[PDB]
Amino acid sequence: PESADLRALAKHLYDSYIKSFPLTKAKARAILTGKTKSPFVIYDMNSLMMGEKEVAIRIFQGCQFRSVEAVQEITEYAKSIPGFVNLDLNDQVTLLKYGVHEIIYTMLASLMNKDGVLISEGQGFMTREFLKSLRKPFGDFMEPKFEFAVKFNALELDDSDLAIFIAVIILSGDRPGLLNVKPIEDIQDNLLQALELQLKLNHPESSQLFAKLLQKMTDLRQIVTEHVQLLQVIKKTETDMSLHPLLQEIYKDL
Amino acid sequence: ERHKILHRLLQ
Ligand SMILES: CCCCc1nc(C)c(Cc2nc(C(C)(C)C)no2)c(=O)n1Cc1ccc(-c2ccccc2-c2noc(=O)[nH]2)cc1
Repeated sequence: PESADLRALAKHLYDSYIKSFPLTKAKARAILTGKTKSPFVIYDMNSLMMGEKEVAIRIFQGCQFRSVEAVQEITEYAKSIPGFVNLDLNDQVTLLKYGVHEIIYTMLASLMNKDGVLISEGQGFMTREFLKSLRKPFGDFMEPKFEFAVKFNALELDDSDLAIFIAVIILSGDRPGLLNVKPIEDIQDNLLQALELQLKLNHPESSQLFAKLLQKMTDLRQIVTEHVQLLQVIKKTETDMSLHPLLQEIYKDL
Repeated sequence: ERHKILHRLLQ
C-alpha cells in the first residue's frame, strides 16, 4: 500500500462521484439549512394535493423514477472504481443488485433531518410526521430511514468521505452468488484503506470515525431487508402497486 | 442472466 495511490484513489473516486451523482450532500445540505425560492412543505393530504390512485400509493409511485435513475448513476460510478470493469460481468450484476439500495439509502440520508426529507430534487420537503401518519404498513417505510439518517448524518461525512464509503459498499465480497470473491476483496481491502486514511485526515478529531462508519454498513443491510419485506406484504394486498421493471429486476430473489 | 436491464446498463 502507498499513501500517494490511496490519496490518488480518494481524489479519483471523488471526481468521479461528482461526475456521476447530480445530487450531492453539499447541495442537499445547502437547501436544508436555507443557504441556497424554497421547497414546498408537504405536511398533510391537502398541501400534498397543492404540491402535485390512493394517496399513499401515489406518494411512492413517483419515487420509482428517481430510483431507476439512481441505479443508472450508481452503475456509472461502479464503472469508475479501479478494477470493477474487469470483474466477471456476473459479479458486476450481483454487486449492483445488492449494493444499489444500500447506497440509495446512504444518499437519501443527506436529504433528511429529524423533521423530514427533500423531495423532487429538493423542490419539496415532506414532513416525517406526515409520512408517519400514512395508513396500512405504508407509514412504516420511511421511519426506519429517518432513524438511520439521523444517526448517520451525525458522522458529518462529506462528499469526499461518501465517494469512498459508497465504493466500499459496492465491493462487498460476501453477497449471495458471487462467482469468485477473491478479486472483490482485494479491491475492497484497498478501498477500506483509502477510507481509513481519508477519514483520518478529513476528520482528525473524530477518534474512531472509521469503526463507527463500518458499523453503519450493517445497518444499511437491515434497512434493505425490512424494506424488501414490507414490499412483500404489499404485493399480497395492494393491486394498485406496480413496480418499474428495473426495480422489479433487482428485488427478485434478493 | 435474468437481470437483463442491468446487464445492458454496463456496456
Ligand atoms: C415519498 C418519500 C420519499 C422518500 C424516497 N424518495 C426517493 C426519490 C427514493 C428513490 C431515490 N432517491 C435517490 C437519491 C436522491 C439519490 C437519494 N435516488 O433514488 C426513495 O427510495 N425514497 C425512500 C422510499 C421508501 C419507500 C418507498 C415505497 C413505499 C411503498 C411502496 C413501494 C415503495 C417502493 N417503490 O420502489 C422501491 O424500491 N420501494 C419508496 C421510496
